[PDB]
Amino acid sequence: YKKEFAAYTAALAEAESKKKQDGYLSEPRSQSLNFKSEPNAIRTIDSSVHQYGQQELDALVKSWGISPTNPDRKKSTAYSYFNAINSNNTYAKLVLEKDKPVDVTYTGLKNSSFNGKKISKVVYTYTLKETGFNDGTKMTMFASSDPTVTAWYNDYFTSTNINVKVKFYDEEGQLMNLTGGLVNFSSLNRGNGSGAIDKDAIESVRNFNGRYIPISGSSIKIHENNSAYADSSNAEKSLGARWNTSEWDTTSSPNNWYGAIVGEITQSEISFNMASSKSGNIWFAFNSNINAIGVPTKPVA
Ligand SMILES: [Mg+2]
Repeated sequence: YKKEFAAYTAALAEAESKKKQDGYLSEPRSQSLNFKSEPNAIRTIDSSVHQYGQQELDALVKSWGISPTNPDRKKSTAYSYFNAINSNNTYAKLVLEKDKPVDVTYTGLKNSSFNGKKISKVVYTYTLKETGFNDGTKMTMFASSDPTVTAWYNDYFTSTNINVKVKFYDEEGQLMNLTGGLVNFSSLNRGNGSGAIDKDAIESVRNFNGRYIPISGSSIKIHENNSAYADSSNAEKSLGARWNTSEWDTTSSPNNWYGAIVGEITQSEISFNMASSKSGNIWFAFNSNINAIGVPTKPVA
């Protein structure tokens, strides 16, 4: 009733008091966005886009030199990583062409809402912008059955930069403005690379068209062109990390804020770039499951 609004006001007061403590939002906020888990969404991609078979894509990537037979350990390691993600056939398997957008549309959302209004549909647009691999023209990614799990992409241990647009729609098919809703940019690993290639792999979010809220104590810092990443290893204590990757980078760790930053939405069309260097495989989840401590849910009406 108002029991809630009182608890909301109390938690917000505590959040301002504990601003500077590890894991708290540096600026207190509440959460109006509920976009947490959608395991039974319907995924649709336009017939113009080729959704690859497992063997088909395997042969194609091998044809580019990313093969288990390649004498260059970088390329055979690139393959090994690629094979692991290509083995999950619940993903839609895509080859992105540079500057050619691809929409992945999720419908029949069951669990999601913004400020009491049901979210029925979310559309992701993926556009490869740059890659260090071969002639810079193509790269593989994998679109999840669940829009909150979202995507894996590759860089074949070079680098990749993919723009993502996100648009959410209500029951009436209208574009929703989720301004003020909070999104989780999580698991932004640095230093978790292949020791055979380069441990200093870097996962980042670039060109975010919202406003980041730094999490106090987090390894993830903001940089020019609204780009969030760590400045040194958050993977190994022996290279300065507070925790080894396995101690913080899970959905269940109380330390998982250590590799995270919060994004506050400011536009109906959300935009950011997923970017990696020397990572092989990158899991990029986009959801409202913020890792920060003491963020109350904003009550409705
Ligand atoms: Mg990660």
